[PDB]
Amino acid sequence: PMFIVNTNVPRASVPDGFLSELTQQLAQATGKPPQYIAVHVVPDQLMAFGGSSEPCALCSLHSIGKIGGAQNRSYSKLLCGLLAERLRISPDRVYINYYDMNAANVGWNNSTFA
Amino acid sequence: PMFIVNTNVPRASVPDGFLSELTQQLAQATGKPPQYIAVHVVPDQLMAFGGSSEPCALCSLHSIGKIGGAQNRSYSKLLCGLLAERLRISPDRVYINYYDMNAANVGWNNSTFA
Amino acid sequence: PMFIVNTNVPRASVPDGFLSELTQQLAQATGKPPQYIAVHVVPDQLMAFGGSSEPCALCSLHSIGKIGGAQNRSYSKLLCGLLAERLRISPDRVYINYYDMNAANVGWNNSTFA
Ligand SMILES: CC(C)C(=O)c1c(Cc2cccc(/N=N/c3ccc4c(S(=O)(=O)O)cc(S(=O)(=O)O)c(N)c4c3O)c2)nn2ccccc12
Repeated sequence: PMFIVNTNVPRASVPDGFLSELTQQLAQATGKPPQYIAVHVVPDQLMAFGGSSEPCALCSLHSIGKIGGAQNRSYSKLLCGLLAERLRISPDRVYINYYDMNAANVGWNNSTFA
Repeated sequence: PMFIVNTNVPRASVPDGFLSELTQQLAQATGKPPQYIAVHVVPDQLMAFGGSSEPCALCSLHSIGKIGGAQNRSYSKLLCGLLAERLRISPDRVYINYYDMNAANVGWNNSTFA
Repeated sequence: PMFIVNTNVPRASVPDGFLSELTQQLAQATGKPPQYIAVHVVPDQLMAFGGSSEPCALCSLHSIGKIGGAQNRSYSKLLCGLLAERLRISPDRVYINYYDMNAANVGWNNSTFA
C-alpha cells in the first residue's frame, strides 16, 4: 500500500517518528506486512479547504485489496485521528481519496503484482 | 471537489488570491457550495511537457459526480483559461486528469461520504 | 502520457538530462510522439518504504490506453532500470501505479481528448 499526505502544515510541525507511526498504523489497520507499506508526507503546501487556509490535508491511500465501504470508513477514522493528534488538523478539513488498485496496474522490482 | 495543479512556474509568479479564485470558480462550475472545494497549487516543479521546460501544468480534478464528457470540456476551458490568465501557461501545455470518485472512496471527517 | 516520480533522493543527485531521457524513453515505449509526453520529478521528499528511508520512489504513469498486463511489466522494467541507473534507487524500493485514462477524462487545450 501507499499513503500520501499533502498539507499546509509546516515541516517543523511534523514530529519525529511520523512516517514510522503511519507505517505501523497502516500495517495494523490494513493487516498488510509493514515491509510492503510506503508513506509520503508533503508539508508547507499552498492549499485551501472550503476557501480557508487553516490547516488542512489532502491524502491518498492506494492498496491492492483491502479497500471497500467498511474498510475505508475505518481508515478514515484512523488517519483523521493521526492527522489531528500529530499535525493538529481538524478531521473536517481532511479529504482522503481511496484507490483499489488492480495488481496488474502496480509496478515493483522490475515487474508488477499480476 | 478537489483540484490540484503542479507547475514549473515559480512561486513568485503565482498571484495573490489564486487559491481563492480557483475555489470560487470551481464552486460555480460544479454547482456546489464552496465549503466542499479544496485547492492545491505546487509551483517550482522540475517538470517537462513535450520535452520542453517552457511553463506547463499537470493537474487533477476529483469529484463525487459532476464529471463527464461535456462537463469535463467546460471545466478544461475554465481551468486552462485561469492558468493562462494567472500563470501565463499555454492551454496546450496543460493536462488535467478528471476522476469521478465513488462516495465510498472519499474519506472526510472520520468517515466516508457513502 | 504522464510520468511522475516522487523520491527522497536529493535534487543534486538528479542528472542533468534526466527529464529529457525520461521523455524520449517514454515516447519510444508508449509509441506516442514526445510532444504528448509530460514528466515530473520530485526529489528531497519525506518518505519511507517498508518503514525505512533508504532511497525509494513512488511513481505514476497515466496514459489513454497502452496500459495493461504485459505492457505494464515492460514499463516497470524500463522505469525501474532508469531509476536504478540514474538515481541509484533499488528496484525493490520503487512503486509505480498505472492509470488507463478515458479520453473524456483528460483535459488539454481548453477541451478534452474525447
Ligand atoms: C521480502 C520481500 C522481498 C517481499 O516478499 C515483498 C513482496 C512479496 C510479493 C512478491 C510478489 C507478489 C506478491 N503479492 N502479490 C499480490 C497480488 C494480488 C493480491 C491481491 S488481488 O489483486 O486481489 O489478487 C489481493 C491481496 S489481499 O491484500 O486482498 O490479500 C494481496 N495481498 C495480493 C498480493 O499480495 C508479494 N511484496 N513486496 C512489496 C514491497 C516490499 C517487499 C515485498
